[PDB]
Amino acid sequence: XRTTEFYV
Amino acid sequence: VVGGTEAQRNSWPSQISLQYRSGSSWAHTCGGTLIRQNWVMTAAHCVDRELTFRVVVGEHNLNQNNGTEQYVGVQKIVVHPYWNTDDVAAGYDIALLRLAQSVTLNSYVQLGVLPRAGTILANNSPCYITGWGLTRTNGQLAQTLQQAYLPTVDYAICSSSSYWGSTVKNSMVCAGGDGVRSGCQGDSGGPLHCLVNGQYAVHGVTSFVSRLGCNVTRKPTVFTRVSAYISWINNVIASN
Ligand SMILES: [Ca+2]
Repeated sequence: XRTTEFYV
Repeated sequence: VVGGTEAQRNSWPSQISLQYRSGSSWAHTCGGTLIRQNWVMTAAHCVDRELTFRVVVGEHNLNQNNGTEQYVGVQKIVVHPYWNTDDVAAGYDIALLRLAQSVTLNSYVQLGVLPRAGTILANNSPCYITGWGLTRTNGQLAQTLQQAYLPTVDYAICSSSSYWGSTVKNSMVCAGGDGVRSGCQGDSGGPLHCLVNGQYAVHGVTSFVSRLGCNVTRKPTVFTRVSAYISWINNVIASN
C-alpha cells in the first residue's frame, strides 16, 4: 504494498 | 507517523510539506526532502497526478503560523522514467521537483545530505522517520511534525518469507517492523534520516506500508533506497 499517500 | 513523538522546531530542516490545491485552500498530501535550494526529492506516487502542487519549507505546525515558513510553486516534475504506478513493488518510487523560486536557507531550512552512491546500511542502523502523516492506522494527520526511531532491517531479513518476501527489492530500504511505530499515510515522499559517521543523511524516501495497516508486526516501512539513485539525481539536476 500500500503506497503512503491517499490512496496510492 | 505511528508511535512517534513531536520533533523539535529545528531538528530536521530539510523536511518539506508537499501540498495540493484543494477547493479554496491547500492541503498536505506528502512529504519531501529539500536537496537543492530549488530542488525537492519526493516519491513518484506523490506526483502521480494532475494536481497543482506547492512546497512548504520551514514548516512545523500545518495549521498555525510558525514564524518560519516559505511557500513556493512547483515548476517542473521529473518522475523516474522506469516508475510504474501499477507496480509499486518494482521500485523507482522517486521524483524530483523543480521549484519556481529558490528558497532562503536558515536554521529552519537546510539542504538534506545525500548518501554516497551504493551505500548500504548495516542491520539495525539508527534512523528516524519524520512527517505529518497519520498517527494511527485509519486515523488522522498530525498537526505537528512527528518523528520516530526506526532502525533498519537488512535486505536479507526484509525479503524473507516472514517479512516482505519478494515484494521488496535491493533498491529499497526497510526500517521498523515492531508493531508499534511506523510510517503511515501522509508520510510518503518524506525522508528516512540515518546516522552515519556522525552526520544524519537521507537514506530513504518513504514509499509503502502493509495493506493491513501502518504499524504491523514485521512489515517494516519500506523506502526507496536513495543511494541507488545518486547518478540519476545528479543527471537530472545537471540537465534541467
Ligand atoms: Ca500550512
